Amino acid sequence: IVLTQSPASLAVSLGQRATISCRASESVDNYGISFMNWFQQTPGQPPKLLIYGSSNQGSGVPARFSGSGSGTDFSLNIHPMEEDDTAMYFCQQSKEVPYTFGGGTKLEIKRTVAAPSVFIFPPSDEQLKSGTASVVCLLNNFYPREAKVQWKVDNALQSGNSQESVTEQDSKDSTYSLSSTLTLSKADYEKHKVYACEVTHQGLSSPVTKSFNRG
Amino acid sequence: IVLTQSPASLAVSLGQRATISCRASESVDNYGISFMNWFQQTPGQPPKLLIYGSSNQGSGVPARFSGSGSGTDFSLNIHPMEEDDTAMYFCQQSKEVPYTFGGGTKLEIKRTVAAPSVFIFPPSDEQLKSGTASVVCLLNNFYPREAKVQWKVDNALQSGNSQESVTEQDSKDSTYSLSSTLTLSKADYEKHKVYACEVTHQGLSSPVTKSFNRG
Amino acid sequence: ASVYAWNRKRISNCVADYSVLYNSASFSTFKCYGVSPTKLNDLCFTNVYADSFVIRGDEVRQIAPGQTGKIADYNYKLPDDFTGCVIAWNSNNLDSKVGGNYNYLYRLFRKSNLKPFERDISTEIYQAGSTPCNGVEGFNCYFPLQSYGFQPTNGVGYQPYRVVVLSFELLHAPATVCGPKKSTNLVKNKCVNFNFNGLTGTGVLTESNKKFLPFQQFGRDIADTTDAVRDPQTLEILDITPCSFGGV
Amino acid sequence: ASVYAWNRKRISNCVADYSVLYNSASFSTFKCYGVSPTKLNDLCFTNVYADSFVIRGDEVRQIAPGQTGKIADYNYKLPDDFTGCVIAWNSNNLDSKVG
Amino acid sequence: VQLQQSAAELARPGASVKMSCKASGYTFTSYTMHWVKQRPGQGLEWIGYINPTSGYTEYNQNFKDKTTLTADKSSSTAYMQLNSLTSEDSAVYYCAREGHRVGPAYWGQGTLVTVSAASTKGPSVFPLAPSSGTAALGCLVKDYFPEPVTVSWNSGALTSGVHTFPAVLQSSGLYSLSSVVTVPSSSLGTQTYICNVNHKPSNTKVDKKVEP
Amino acid sequence: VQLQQSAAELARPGASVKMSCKASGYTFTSYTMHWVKQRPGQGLEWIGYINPTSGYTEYNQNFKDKTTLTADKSSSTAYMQLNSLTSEDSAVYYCAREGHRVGPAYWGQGTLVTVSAASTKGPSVFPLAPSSGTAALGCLVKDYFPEPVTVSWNSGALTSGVHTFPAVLQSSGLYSLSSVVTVPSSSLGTQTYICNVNHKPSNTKVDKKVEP
Ligand SMILES: *[C@@H]1O[C@H](CO)[C@@H](O)[C@H](O)[C@H]1NC(C)=O
Repeated sequence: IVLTQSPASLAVSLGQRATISCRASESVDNYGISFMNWFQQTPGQPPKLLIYGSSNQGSGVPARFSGSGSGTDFSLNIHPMEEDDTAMYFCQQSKEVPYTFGGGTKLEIKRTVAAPSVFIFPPSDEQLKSGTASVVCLLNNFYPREAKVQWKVDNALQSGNSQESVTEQDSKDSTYSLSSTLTLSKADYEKHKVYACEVTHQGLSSPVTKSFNRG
Repeated sequence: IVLTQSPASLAVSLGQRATISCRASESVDNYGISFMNWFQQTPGQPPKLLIYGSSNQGSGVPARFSGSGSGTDFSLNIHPMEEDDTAMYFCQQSKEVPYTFGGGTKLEIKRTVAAPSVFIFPPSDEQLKSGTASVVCLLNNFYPREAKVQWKVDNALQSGNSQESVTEQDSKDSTYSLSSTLTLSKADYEKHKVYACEVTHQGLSSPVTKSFNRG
Repeated sequence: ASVYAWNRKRISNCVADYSVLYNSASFSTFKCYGVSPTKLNDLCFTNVYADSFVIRGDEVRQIAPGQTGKIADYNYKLPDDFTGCVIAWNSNNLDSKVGGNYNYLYRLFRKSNLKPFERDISTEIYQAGSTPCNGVEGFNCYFPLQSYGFQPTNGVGYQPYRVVVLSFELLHAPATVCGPKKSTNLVKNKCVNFNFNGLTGTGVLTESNKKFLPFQQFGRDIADTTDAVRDPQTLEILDITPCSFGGV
Repeated sequence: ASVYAWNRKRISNCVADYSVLYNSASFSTFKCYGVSPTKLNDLCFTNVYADSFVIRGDEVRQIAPGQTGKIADYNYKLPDDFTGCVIAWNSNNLDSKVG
Repeated sequence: VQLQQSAAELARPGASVKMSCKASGYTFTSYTMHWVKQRPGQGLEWIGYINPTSGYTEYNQNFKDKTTLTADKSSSTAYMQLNSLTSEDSAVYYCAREGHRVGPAYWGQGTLVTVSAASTKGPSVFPLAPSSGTAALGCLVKDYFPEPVTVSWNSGALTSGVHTFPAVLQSSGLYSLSSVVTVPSSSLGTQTYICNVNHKPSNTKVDKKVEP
Repeated sequence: VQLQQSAAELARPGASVKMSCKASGYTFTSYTMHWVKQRPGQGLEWIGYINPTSGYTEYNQNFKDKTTLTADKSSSTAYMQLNSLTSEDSAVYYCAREGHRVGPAYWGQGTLVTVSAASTKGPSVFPLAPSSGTAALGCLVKDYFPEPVTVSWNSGALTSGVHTFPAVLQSSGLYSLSSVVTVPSSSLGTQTYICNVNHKPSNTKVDKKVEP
């Protein structure tokens, strides 16, 4: 049985309905009861049972979480959205021996769109002494998660040379932070004059370019 | 009949459900109908009938107020609670001749915890010529009401010598205010140097001391 | 009108076409006892009553023969025979207003269950307890009427339903209300399938020498067999003789 | 008690007043089989059993003779004849807690 | 349906007080009239009910002895007589009409009965001067009787940030309360502030100037 | 009901690892124990379950060959053995107890299995200097193994605006993370900024100055 988990990326503000919908290839219904189950995983924590069966709630589960559905279609709803609900929600089947979990829905709270603070870090001198160069493009306090970073080395797009690290949603700020590291050899780094970062985001009316010459 | 009214002090924000529960020592239902009734009293006004019978609504009662229950237990719910619902709610039985009213529930609109602004005032000189000395401690713009005021005269705790007065909830700020007046004779007041007021409140991680020297 | 003062209209001297009733899907319940709705067109009724009122939805089931409940016990009772129909449709939009609709009333208290098709509009203060009321509302003295309190948001059960109960009288007596069912020319000496004003049989219709009085409309011989009938158009008398049957 | 371990009490050697059934307003279903609800004050019974339990509302229908479902089939089954009365009322306010 | 009562009766301990409830908007002869007691900031206690048509009075067990109820259909007026007034009887008594199968249904304003051996007196005002941003100041009115007291600042020109705490009775049986206000520290030396106190029973109008 | 697992086992490719799950709070002889696999930041794949009382093991088709499940009722401990470890096997394995008709119902913490050919290496920390409103600076930790590295500013004296991005595994098989902070432009002249990095596997505690 293959479980398809519609929307797996859901951003809803506090106090609003949030629906995660799991559809099964085959009927999970057997012996009359339903065997579709919902798990919650807080970052840094093991998965915890929320809904055993289609509707029955697990131990110590608030009334906010409600599971419904039958046959091949089920849904999990959290109307009184709270700060403690930011987690990863999985749908799982117990009808057949090979237990299959859903893709997983990452539920996060929503806030107003903010523009990214774009910063550029040239590599340190001692790094050039080590024969390596890493140039950093930084996006501070930007929402939503969607963001495009482009490295321009003397007006040339680079591909397969950048690594992006994104922090989780802040507990209070609720705004993301992104870092992009461009790694090159020292000889190759010293061969081009200008290094620029292109940031594309929903909060900007146009892509933002921040550049610096070598030295 | 003794009517016990659970929670009698409820804090709920605008648009949030508020449930006030009334239980009876004996059965209130008779002749197939229910006789428990819910009254509302705004400050400075006579109580008015909201719910006659278990569920029937009184004259000019909005649909927000819903009464339910039977047997020995009844409940009153206000799902879309509005700012004009800050009042006192009573439950009253009509099954037996001595009509009994519940303890009464004070409904107040909830807000975020605010730190108390704590002030002190020595007695006036004119009052001193009158032979009386009252030291006043003020707690301005704090929530909730739970706050302990202790008087330290030369590091000696006083009891049974201070009166605490609490104002009603502000219409706009929705923050309580408290005054603690400690009254002393002129001879007893003038025999000590340092007078302090210690305040304990939820918005304070530690109790705050406001102290002053006589002179 | 409210269920306690249910409004009765006496339908008489009309051609009633019930097709519009069961054809329309607006009606929620169309329960007919003693008659089939699809056959309502063919029948002719001695007299028709239409009792209309407004009830709560969950109490619609109480409008039926042999049913108990507050509405049945104290407000509106249907006889166990009840050759008729009950048509109830939801009217939440019409009968619910902003705030509350308290015009409609129903009788909580009555000393005894009311007789079938009885109406009690008396608002005398009911005496639940031992102490006589003498007309004052007190601890055990209550006004017998209670408002439904219809609000725009309510459950299907609590939403108002308008109910019309059509009581038919089906008998050999002269019929006023009839279905359309056209008409046909009369034939005398031939075995036919006559349908005089609801009566149905098979026999020849000879001229009758029997002297009918002006109020008489149909004749029965010994053993109560319909052997004479007055047609409703010509106002003439016809003797019915079943056409020949015999062994072979 | 729970429906699976339904609690039974024997009523015998006592005079029974059924007014509490007629006077109470809570009772939602008052269905009697083989006897009439109003005439219980004029009947003499050799022995009475008053079983009691808590059920889900949608399952109240299954407490009746000749009925099928989870409760009837596995929890509490009534005989086909069943001269007796079933009285069920909502207890949401008492049997529901926070959580 | 409107009911009118007497207003603010005060009596020394041991006295008796008669309150009148005037009915309007209905027959007054077909509805029993109930009387209910409410201690200030407390619950409601039902005193007792009377039938206007037949003077059959039924009282609560606690209030059977010290209370009596009369009715006069001639003027459409109900009456309560409280006898042997003591300190615990000081409260806001309410008159209600019976309706909707509720004993007390339609209530009318409310009559305050104050049992106290004290006498009318004038307020004594003392300035709570600011301590030497936003600072605080105010006045303290003490040793006045009875309620109420009217407190304003600069003849109503200072209404923002003013908090008038409810009065509390002292051991002597008199009333005291502090009326405070917060003002920016920039105006401490510039703007003169005065609290106006009005006590009608003593006819005392005092303006007190508060200064640092 | 709580379950205790092993802690963060690292193995070379082709090796085998044995992992222990210690039951607590229940009989351990009445509930089948399940084992589940979870890659970091990925989905869940149920590996397989063992019955403690009767040693009946049932495995997922993908994990049938490389996984062995054993149980010990005497010590109430289940064991999972992974053989022929590859890079695809580095994940967070979970132990679960049967309950509420769900295969995995009560999960226990989580054990990190890391399969790699690399070795314990010390982090190299480089200052990301501010460029010549709010300015930005930081430190970059590159080429360390294994995770994690604790990074702070002035030994925790600065917490506001400190973003420690998660580490990313490079093609070389090592980890790197950038810890950045935004500071007032005025603070560049006087305020001293130092980044403190701690790597317990290499036992390195290194502090670098970051200046414009
Ligand atoms: C009845 O009405 C029809 C149609 O108008 C007419 O032809 C017929 O003559 C009427 N009946 C009598 C007895 O006149």
